[PDB]
Amino acid sequence: RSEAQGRLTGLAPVSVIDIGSNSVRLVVYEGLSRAPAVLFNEKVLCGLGKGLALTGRMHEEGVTRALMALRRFHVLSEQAQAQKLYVLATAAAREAENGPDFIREAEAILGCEIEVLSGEKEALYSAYGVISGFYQPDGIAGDLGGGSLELIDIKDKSCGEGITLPLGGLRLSEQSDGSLEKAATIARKHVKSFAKLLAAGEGRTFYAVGGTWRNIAKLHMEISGYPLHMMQGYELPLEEMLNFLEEVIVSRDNRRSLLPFGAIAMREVLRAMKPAKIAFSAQGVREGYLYSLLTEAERESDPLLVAADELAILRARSPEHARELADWSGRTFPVFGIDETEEESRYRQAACLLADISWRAHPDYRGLQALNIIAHSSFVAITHPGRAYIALANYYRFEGLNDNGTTEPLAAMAGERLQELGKLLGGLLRVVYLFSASMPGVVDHLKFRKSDNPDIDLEFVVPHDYCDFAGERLDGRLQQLAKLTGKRLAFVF
Amino acid sequence: RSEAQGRLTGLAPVSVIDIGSNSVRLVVYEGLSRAPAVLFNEKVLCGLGKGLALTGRMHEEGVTRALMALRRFHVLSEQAQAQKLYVLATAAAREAENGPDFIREAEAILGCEIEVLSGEKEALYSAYGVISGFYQPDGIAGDLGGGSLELIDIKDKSCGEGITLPLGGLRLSEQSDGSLEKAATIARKHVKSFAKLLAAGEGRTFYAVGGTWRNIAKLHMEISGYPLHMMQGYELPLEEMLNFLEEVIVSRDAWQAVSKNRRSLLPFGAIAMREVLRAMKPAKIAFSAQGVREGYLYSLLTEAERESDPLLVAADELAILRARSPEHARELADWSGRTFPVFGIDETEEESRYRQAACLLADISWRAHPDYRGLQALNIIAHSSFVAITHPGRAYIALANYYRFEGLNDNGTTEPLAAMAGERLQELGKLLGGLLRVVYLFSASMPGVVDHLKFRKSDNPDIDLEFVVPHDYCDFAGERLDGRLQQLAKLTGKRLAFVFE
Ligand SMILES: [Cl-]
Ligand SMILES: [Cl-]
Repeated sequence: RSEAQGRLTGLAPVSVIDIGSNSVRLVVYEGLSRAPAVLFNEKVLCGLGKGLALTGRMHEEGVTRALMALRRFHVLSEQAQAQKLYVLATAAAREAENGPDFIREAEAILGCEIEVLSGEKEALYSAYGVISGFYQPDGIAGDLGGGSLELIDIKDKSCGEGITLPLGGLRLSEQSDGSLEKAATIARKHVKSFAKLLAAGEGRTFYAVGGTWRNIAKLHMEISGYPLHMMQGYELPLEEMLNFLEEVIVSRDNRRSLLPFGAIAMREVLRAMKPAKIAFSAQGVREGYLYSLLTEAERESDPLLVAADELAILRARSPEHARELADWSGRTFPVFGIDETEEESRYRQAACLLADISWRAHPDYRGLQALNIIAHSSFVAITHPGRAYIALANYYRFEGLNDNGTTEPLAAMAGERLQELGKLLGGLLRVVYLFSASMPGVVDHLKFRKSDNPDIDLEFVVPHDYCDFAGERLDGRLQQLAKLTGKRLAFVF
Repeated sequence: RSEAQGRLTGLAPVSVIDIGSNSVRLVVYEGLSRAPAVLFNEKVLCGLGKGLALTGRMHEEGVTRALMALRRFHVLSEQAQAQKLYVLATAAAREAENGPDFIREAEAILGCEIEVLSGEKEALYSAYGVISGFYQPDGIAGDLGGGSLELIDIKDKSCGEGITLPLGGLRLSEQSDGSLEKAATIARKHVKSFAKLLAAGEGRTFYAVGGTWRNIAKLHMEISGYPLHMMQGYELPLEEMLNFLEEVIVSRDAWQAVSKNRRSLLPFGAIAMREVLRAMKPAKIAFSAQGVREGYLYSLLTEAERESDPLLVAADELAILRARSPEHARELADWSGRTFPVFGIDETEEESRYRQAACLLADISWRAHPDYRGLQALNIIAHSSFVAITHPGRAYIALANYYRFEGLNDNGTTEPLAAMAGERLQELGKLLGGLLRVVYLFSASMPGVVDHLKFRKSDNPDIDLEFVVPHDYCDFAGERLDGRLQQLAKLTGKRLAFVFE
């Protein structure tokens, strides 16, 4: 039914509809897997939660718009060829007198049962979304929605019991009657009740989830001119964050904005918690829900290495060679005395899996195209410095170990240690490509080792078979490596 | 076997080694097809023709280096899993005293015969290299090797008599004894005896092929600050080209790169080109990265493959490789052509080619983070090895697809490309981006919907065009579709409305 090679095989697309207190959203994924791409996305800001705190009903004008959006989401899901649909709804639908009627009507439109979450499940699925999107997280997640603020402790693949605070942006702005002062008093009082839970987050990371907070992050990126407009893993120290929140709070000198009330919610949490830093999550309840439906093996898999391998499958001349490299660089690094952290090893593996993705690009731009595709991919479980590292390693592999004006800013984001490790990988891959042509079967017969020679640090050993690959070019790229590493290299059969 | 979804299917890779006066090169292509990607690429400078003019023999040091290049290229062609090898050599390869032994050694190393091409076969294959890389070329093609110059008239897919002059850059530098005035005499004499063939090129295009002439183009781009460092389809008017060639000639007494390299062939290539251009007086010079070896493979294609449009073949291949639906990419190419006339656009055949390519390429960056989709589309299209497309046509495609993902506004990213493409192509790219933005909201980038959707005149005097939606698609109606159609209304200055039947 399709010529499409640009689509991962073995995956049937799946639609997830998320009915929230503010937005109603459709996303279609390639499949229910660890790292699928988004095949379609749509969001309508219905405001089902407007007035709910005051009236006990979802906003009727919002009910009308939400139902219209669902009719359209239904036909888009079909047109997008989704074979399964999951629908989630806000806990608000339970606290609304018109909730049951609304859900019934939504179910008739979508032909499908709707999972209406509890505050407990909202907190749980917020935590799963952080767990799924970060490598070894540690701190407290906060998901600010339209009506509620969920807080839950996180450590690696575990979470604590969630708490739910009535401090969502819609609720707080309505209850405060738009008074920033009153909004502060309400936030302060409710946060105060959980001083102990929060106090346990001091010096750890605050994981900030949800639309209003994501909007606070986007605005700070724009005003500070941050070069990578990438929510996932965007991180600020506590003091920079508290400082920017004060500015959001006092932005009188749309007056219908939730941003100040959201700013107050976060400030009151951060004052009770005192985390070292705030890390933003593009992933939330919806992604945490899907995480819970994966298999155990998929939950356990590394979403960065899964996405990097998928890109190799999709773009490399040889996916099999991409994996060879990852293992080979693994064995070689310790021979160059590099003692890498597990985070560093993860990133090197990713870099190797991504090393051949730009091969069809005009030769003058292969390095630059690699750098941009890598930097702009929707990876999770990678820090911004880690993105810089993987982009750099692959740029350096094409354009040499020299720094220039296009490497500078990535070098500044990576920091010195990751920049150096990147040069080393780029240097190592260049010597290897002269034997491999980016195809398998060759690289496992190449190796560095120690010398008995007092006047040689490492020896590069090639089979006598591969002597016709050898010459002036190898010796050039081998001398560049020796220069970089400060080690006397030697070639042998 | 392999998991590789990023290899075009049904293609055996093909290697071509070519042995020239100045270098030996290996290229591995994905396969023998109209627009295949380059799997592998390597060039070693050998200087085989150094001294050959005077001595009648190639240097031992050049022969030694070329043979080591070929031993390496042998194992690389196999490692790349190529299923066929072609080896082409210059006429001088055999005419050299020590050539027959070299050819024999090289054939042993490679396990394969070497086609030693006459100056006339090179002339013809250079023509086919130009024919294959340009849309309806019209002028004279010139290929400057180290030993000889070829000249051949090109008219669309047809071509004239191929001639050869002993005006290679290395040869001319040696026969002149390094004297630029003497070189001008040797070149004017040889070109003067083909004044009639060249006078026929007046007002047409000179297609410049070969290593040294390519380096003249790169230097001009480098010194001029030209933003798209893309050789194929790079084009200069006569008066600018002649000015630059004059600076190249007098370069010894900025610019410090070539002024210091006293062993450079560029001043002599600049002399040879000047004398051709004075005898010819073309409107413009267009450079070709394609030459003898591409024109040679082009001759082994089927007649259907040769007549197929390589820009469109490559755009479709990228849709096959990358798009959510290649079938839909093609629906878009069809649908938009039938919609333009409703908006009062009468497009030229070239403009239509490009629009089609833009549609086939619109979805190649769908996996990119949504903030970077437009920018990624723009960069992939700019950095891709398309042929039969001009630099303004490149800008069109990139802009069209940038607007599609990013909205119809201009910014510092679109200014350089808009400048290159010009106001007509820019506004056609905006129109296409605006139209693609609306239909996406019905299609979800998948097939079966868009052909049922049409624009037409409205009987309402307050609406100029209505977008007609069959009742089958009534539930696609929404808030998001309304905003996008109004962006198109503001763009086109026509009042638009949906009609959901
Ligand atoms: Cl879009
Ligand atoms: Cl939109």
